[PDB]
Amino acid sequence: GVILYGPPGTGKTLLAKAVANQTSATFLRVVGSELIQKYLGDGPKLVRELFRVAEEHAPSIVFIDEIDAIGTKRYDSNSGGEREIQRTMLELLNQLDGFDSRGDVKVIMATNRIETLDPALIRPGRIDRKIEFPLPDEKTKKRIFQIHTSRMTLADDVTLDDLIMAKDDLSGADIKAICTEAGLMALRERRMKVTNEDFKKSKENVLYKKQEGTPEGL
Amino acid sequence: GYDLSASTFSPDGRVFQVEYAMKAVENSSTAIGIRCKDGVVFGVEKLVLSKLYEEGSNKRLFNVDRHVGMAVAGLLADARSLADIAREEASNFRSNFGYNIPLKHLADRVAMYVHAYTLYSAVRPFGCSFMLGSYSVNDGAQLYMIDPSGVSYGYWGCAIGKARQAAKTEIEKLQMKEMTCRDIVKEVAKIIYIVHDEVKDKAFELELSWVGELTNGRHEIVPKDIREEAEKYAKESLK
Amino acid sequence: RGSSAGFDRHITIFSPEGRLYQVEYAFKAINQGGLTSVAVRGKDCAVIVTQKKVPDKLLDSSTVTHLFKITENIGCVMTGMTADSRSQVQRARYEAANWKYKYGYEIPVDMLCKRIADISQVYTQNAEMRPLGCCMILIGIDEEQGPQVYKCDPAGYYCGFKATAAGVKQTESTSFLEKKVKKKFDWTFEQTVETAITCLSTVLSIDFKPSEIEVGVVTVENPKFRILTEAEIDAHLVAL
Amino acid sequence: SYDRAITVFSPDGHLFQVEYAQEAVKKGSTAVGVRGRDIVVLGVEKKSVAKLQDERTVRKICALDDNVCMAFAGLTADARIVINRARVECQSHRLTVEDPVTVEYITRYIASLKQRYTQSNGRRPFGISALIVGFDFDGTPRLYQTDPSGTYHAWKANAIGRGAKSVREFLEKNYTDEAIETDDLTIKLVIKALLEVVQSGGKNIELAVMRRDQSLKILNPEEIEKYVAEIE
Amino acid sequence: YRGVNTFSPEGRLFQVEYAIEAIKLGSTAIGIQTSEGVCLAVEKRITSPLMEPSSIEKIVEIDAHIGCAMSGLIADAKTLIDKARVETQNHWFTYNETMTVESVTQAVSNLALQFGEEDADPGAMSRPFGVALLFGGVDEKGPQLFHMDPSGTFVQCDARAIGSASEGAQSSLQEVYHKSMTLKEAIKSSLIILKQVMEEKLNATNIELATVQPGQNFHMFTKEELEEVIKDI
Amino acid sequence: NQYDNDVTVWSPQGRIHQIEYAMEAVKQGSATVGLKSKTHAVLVALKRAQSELAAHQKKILHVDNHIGISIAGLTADARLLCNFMRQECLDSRFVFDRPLPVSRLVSLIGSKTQIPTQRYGRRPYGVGLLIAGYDDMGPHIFQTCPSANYFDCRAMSIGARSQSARTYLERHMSEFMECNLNELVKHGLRALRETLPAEQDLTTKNVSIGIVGKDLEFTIYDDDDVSPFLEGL
Amino acid sequence: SRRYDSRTTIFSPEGRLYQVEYAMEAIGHAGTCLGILANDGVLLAAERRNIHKLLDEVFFSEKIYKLNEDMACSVAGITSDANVLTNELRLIAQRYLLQYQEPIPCEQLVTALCDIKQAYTQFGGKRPFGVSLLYIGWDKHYGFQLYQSDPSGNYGGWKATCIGNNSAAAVSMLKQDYKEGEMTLKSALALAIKVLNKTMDVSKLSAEKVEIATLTRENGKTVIRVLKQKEVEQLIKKHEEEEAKAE
Amino acid sequence: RGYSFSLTTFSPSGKLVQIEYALAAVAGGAPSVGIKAANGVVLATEKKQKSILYDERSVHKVEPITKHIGLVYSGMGPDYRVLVHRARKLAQQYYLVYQEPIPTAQLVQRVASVMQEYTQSGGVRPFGVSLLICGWNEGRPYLFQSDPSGAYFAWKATAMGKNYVNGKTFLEKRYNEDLELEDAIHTAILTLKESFEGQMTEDNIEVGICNEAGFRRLTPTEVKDYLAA
Ligand SMILES: Nc1ncnc2c1ncn2[C@@H]1O[C@H](COP(=O)(O)OP(=O)(O)OP(=O)(O)O)[C@@H](O)[C@H]1O
Ligand SMILES: [Mg+2]
Repeated sequence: GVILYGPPGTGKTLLAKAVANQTSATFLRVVGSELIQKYLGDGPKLVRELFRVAEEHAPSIVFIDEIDAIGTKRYDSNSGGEREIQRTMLELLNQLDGFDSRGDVKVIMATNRIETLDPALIRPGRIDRKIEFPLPDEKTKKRIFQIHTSRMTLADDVTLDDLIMAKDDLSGADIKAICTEAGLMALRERRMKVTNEDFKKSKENVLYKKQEGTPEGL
Repeated sequence: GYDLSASTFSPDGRVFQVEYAMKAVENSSTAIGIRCKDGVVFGVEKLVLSKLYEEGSNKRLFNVDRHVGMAVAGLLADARSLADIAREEASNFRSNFGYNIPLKHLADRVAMYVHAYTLYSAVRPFGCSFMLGSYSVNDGAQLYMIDPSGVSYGYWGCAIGKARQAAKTEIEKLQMKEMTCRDIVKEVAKIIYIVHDEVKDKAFELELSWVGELTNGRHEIVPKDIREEAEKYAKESLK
Repeated sequence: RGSSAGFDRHITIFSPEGRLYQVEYAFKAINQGGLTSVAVRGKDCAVIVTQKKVPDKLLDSSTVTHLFKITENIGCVMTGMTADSRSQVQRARYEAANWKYKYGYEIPVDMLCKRIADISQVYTQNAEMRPLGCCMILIGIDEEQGPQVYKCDPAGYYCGFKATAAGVKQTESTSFLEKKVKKKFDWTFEQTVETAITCLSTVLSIDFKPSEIEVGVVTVENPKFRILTEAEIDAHLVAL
Repeated sequence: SYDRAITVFSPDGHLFQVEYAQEAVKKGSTAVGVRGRDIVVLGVEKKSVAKLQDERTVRKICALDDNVCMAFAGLTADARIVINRARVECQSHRLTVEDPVTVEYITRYIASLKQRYTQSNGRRPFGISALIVGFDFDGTPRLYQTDPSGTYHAWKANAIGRGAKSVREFLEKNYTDEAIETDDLTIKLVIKALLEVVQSGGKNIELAVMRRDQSLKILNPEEIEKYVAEIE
Repeated sequence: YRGVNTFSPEGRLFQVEYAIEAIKLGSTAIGIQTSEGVCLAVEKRITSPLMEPSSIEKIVEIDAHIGCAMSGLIADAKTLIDKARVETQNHWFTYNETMTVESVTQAVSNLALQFGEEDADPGAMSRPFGVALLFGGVDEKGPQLFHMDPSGTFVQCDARAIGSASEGAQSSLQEVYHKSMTLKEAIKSSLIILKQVMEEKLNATNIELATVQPGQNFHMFTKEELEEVIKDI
Repeated sequence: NQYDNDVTVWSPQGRIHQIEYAMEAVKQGSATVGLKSKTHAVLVALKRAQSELAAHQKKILHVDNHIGISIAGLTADARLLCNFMRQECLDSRFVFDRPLPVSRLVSLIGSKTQIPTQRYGRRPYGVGLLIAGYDDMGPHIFQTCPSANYFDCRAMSIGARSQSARTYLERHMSEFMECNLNELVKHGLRALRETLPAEQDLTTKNVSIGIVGKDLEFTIYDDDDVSPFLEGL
Repeated sequence: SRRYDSRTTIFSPEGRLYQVEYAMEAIGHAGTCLGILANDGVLLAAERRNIHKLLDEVFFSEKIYKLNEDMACSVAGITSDANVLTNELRLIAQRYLLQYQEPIPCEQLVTALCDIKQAYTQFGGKRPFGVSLLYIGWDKHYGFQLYQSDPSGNYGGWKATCIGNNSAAAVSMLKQDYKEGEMTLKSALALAIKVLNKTMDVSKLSAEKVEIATLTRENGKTVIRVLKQKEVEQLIKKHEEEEAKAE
Repeated sequence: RGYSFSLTTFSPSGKLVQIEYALAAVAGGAPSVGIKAANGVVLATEKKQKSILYDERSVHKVEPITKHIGLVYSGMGPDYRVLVHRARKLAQQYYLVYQEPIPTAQLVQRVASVMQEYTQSGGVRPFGVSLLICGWNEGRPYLFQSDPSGAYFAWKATAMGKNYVNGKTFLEKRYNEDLELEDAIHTAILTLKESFEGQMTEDNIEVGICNEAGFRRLTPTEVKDYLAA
């Protein structure tokens, strides 16, 4: 199996969807928050049935997005739904590698936060490959900007290089939001083309969502 | 988690840490003490954990003062610490006021010292019960007992340890208010043998002490000859 | 109503509603002893009466007592945990002696209750130690105020009183005394002892004999605190 | 007196409070220092001028004495406390030994202070790493680095703070006797290394230069821009 | 939770066990005792080429006749070394003699494990020291080698290896060491083992070697001497 | 699992787990035996070495001219207790110019060791002792526990696999009073031998003996000094 | 006891001081305080958070405190904690005057207080002072000055800054419309009114929710004044007119 | 020995919950009122005992501090006594140094600093009590409030305790700048009457005033007196 880990907004789900659409096998997607059921045993039953209808469908790919919800360090001293989440994780562990042969099923997992997962959950025999997704640096940024502005008429004054040059830890999701908001505000102003000032103001608005404390930690 | 410190009340108003301390006292071998007209007599069921121990080892009878005795049950280490405290209180009283400490006052001072250890989380309750006995012509025979909670009362015959209930039943038939120390010593030995469980515990040694007119008001170990007579009487009684 | 957040139930820190659960438990501990006491103020006397339970003949009944003499003219009765009450009695004696040494006259009953209340209040504010689970009632004759009866509790509340109870049947005794207090005077004679003994006898349904209660009184004519002997108690019991 | 053991060992033999203090150093702004033949240079990247802050009161390079200066990376308040403790010690050493402090001595003092806070009761480790540069009385240039753990070493050139791994990688390949041949060449090496991480360049970096006899000198914005222009 | 002075179910203090675990993170250090003298060797473990190897001091001199090799949390050992130096000079000042190696080890070991949280001191140590020390020197009894652990336990040893490669370094020392070994053989054997365990290639700049002999004082080999020995090794 | 993390926390069964664990530390220690006769008190201990090239850890220490101890447990705590005992013996000689009676020395130990077992943040002393001494009342053998309790014995053994030794001492207890010094020591060695794990024999490198008598100040025999006693067993 | 201890002076897994972070988040809600440095003076403008028909007017101000003959400060956060720090500031400044017989320079006074705050965040087991302060003053070394401090014990000099509610918008506006090196006390006052007008979304400037203090040098002596109601209203009216004329 | 760590700590959103709960205890306390007239101040409180047995005159809620300062509370009674003792101690310390009665503002500041210390010191909880302090200094009346957090405010009229929201809304409608002490006393009694749940008697409430003559607690004769109107 493969686990995709990286900071939030780098393209884990994007790559999973791309392989899903480009592959010839039954692709199944489940978000970890959907395995936190409200009745005892239903999380384990859901994982059991998810892997049950994955051998019934020939080659298959089971992509459990946001595993961090169900998988965790597994601290014994906890009470409440933590025990049920742990039992769901144990059932998933057994399905991934246990007494029975797994047939022909491939597992993909994505997690913004991999350090809090269970070593038993991401041990080699369970997940072999571990792919790191880094934040775009200098030219991947230009590529995403072009890709997301492809179907959008732009005026001949767009300094995309000026937009990307800043070392603002910008993410691909941030770039997509920038493009969408720039288009939206052009539409609001009634214009027929997006302007460099529109892009700059959209970028400033997007980066306004930072928060935190300045002196703290630095 | 209401029973993890002595500085927290339970929902119903109980200090479980103190209660557990008494529970430890309830696992020790029984020790009894009977007050009579002439004086006071103490007796202890000392189990022989190993045959390699010397006779008199881990003695559970102490002389806190030249006129005051002390019998203990429970954790021995805590008991010895309290005996040192009682000696300190008795010595300090004589230096300050110039005469032997009354037994009632000595019991009160030690009880308050014990009670001070059931109010804070920085210390734990003494896991031991003990009894103080003395005799003076002016005050007569006096016997007291103190528990982990720090409560002290006067008694005519007291028991502490494993077989507290059985010993109390036996003590009820003695009619100690009009008996002498010589006769009481035999009775104290008899009771200890009856309450003891030979099936459970392997063997025990009987430790005896007394204080009264016959000893001139000084607590001391019972003479070997008298102890031998008392042991023979108790064994003969157990037909 | 009973929400909890953190250690409000383990130490003396405010509950979400603004409660001190540990203080409340100290009140609940006062009823562990199983005893009840009553104090009633007369026209020119004060009387305190409490139960006396000797579980077996082996106990020396003489030492089993809940009435104490704080000073020559002040006496008290304690309820709740035995060890806690004795420690508070020692502190009251020390405080009264200190007052006499420092200011040159005997400590008024209200001031003694106030001093003990202040000491208790420290326990409920500081988290290092639990509150004493015991209650004190003080009786004495004031120079220009007649008889006095005061009561202080674990929290530090120390209001004065005309009639009072404490223990298992505090509620029933309080109602009984209030009814009597409402009628004419809650007794206005040295036979105020009869009112107290009747109040205690009524709630517990005991029909006391001479060796099941202890009485302590102070009178204007004889301000010294005294403990009535079993003979005198029997005389009052037969009269009623 | 609060006397709890803040710093204690953990399974596998780790001091999490020390490691957390290190991740606190890593969040700070980048700082670079190189030891030249007859000059020691300290550089630091400014997160943002803000156009409103008074730059005089936000200096991350401070002079411990006439012959020693340091730059830190981590909690600003913690650094100010450590800097003051070093300053009093430098004067105290002058008073007793009657000679100026050596860079190794003051580095040892600061490191011992940091180590003490990792083993004391009721105390938090210092969340800063310092680069101390200066000239010994013999005239040999010196450059030292201290970590929150209390360890210190002597470096030809090192970087601390955010993105320190890349700057250190750049310095390792680009440090040579030829590069430090001249004082101007040494300064350009620091500027180029900083430009590896910081974006704007020139307007986002502060530089301090210490020579053998001359005291600490802070390069003016015009001088920094000229060096940046020469670099490109 | 889990105060520093806590006992595990097997009777082993948690903090001491963790401190001993911290020793395995240190670089390897070897010490051999011979009738001719005592030699100490330690891998410097240079992290990056820009660091100056001369500033890594894992072998220090306590007195003219005592030397110490350190492994573990090197910052912790600074206080232990300072105590040893002060104790040695106090003994000379009082008795006008030189402390024995065992007495110096004993004084340092007593300092270790004197940590506490409640009713100890205004600023007492909160944790044990995470360093294992090898004391080498020559006393009235001749060459002496002592090993001290974080648990405050010290013992004389003919040859002892500590650090990340202690298991395997000790194995080699077992096969080679013998009582009649000379100082030259001891230095060669120590270097051979160090070269084997070290991940990096052994050279004159990334290791430290010192010796103490009945005649000469504590001596730390310079580069020229180090190059000579490794050439044969 | 919440009543075994502090020494001031009673458990529901009226037991303090922390004290129980400290008692478990001395069990992991190495074996040691102590017996007495009408004239002499003897201590024999089995020393063990961490490695083949490390000296065997010493187990018998001096306290005064008439008192000695054998330790089994945490050595650092043993040195702290031994230091306390030596000071108490010294103070008695300084003030009263008289040896401190053994029983009174043991009572002082119990008082000191009890305090940690009742205060928050403190721990019991993780060491057991076998005190052998001679006073005006004759030979004495005492046993101390991490719980501040002591027993006046006539023959006792503590440490790992010490039950086999205690079995021997009880079987032959009737002979110790009237045997000579050579016979008494052999009895101590035979018991220690029983503790040994089958395929192993007592050796001059792992056996240490301590003797105190009516006209014999406390002495410790180690190395070749033990050969006269071993010859004959 | 270890169980009940909060551990207010430890590091988080990502090397963060949570108690300091929370304390700063507490200041984020308090009344807005504004400081502007001009060529011939400094000023402090603070939102008078307490507003009730029954509150009486006592003292010369509610949030502006005088520290020396040539210094003053405003606070934002826990009022009780602020009173503790303002008293310490007065003591520190007088101790310096006693030692040197010269008024304490403004930068030194800020550093002395920030040292106290830093100690609270490092050792002691106590909660940090949940207060942030703005200082204005004059000294012979650097003339008019304006400083800011945070619970962490960190401070910095500013030409114009804000802390409290809607600080982000306030600083964003100040950054845009601040003419460094060419601002008089009169344009500074007008800028303060405009910033306060938008920052306090609730209602508008009533001349009762605003307290303004200005520091200037007259005849060689520092003068600290709190603007009266008549002049504060006059400023608001002028701001209203200018806003009207623009539209 | 005593815990050295603060029990009051910042919450994730920046609130001091322990101070929040101390105010909740004050809120559930007994109602209190204070009105600053043109020539004096008045403090009033409800003193509803639990039954006929309690002695109404045994313990007072309106306790003087000096010849010109008095205060009342709403919250826990035991905590009020501690602060009253500290307040009297501070007033005398001031007088010893300056040979002048402590001004009302100064006393409030010092008392407030004491309450603040219990929100930061180690092993203590906040005073679950709010104080109202009245004074007459420099020919002017003063009325102050001091909360558990240690913050103090100057009031022309205010109320605390149960249903203090309605009490303040009531006071706002009825207040007037030029009131007279007699009208202030009458309004103060009525404010309490708003939420009293029973018949108000001279034994069921307590009143005190402060003016040029000085602070003094009104006798039950006068309290009944005013009640009649
Ligand atoms: N390299 C990229 N190329 C194109 N689009 C990208 C890239 N990186 C991110 N995006 C955009 O990011 C948006 C957010 O979804 P994405 O799959 O990237 O999230 P993610 O990395 O899985 O994040 P999370 O960890 O929060 O689940 C996608 O719609 C995609 O448009
Ligand atoms: Mg995703």
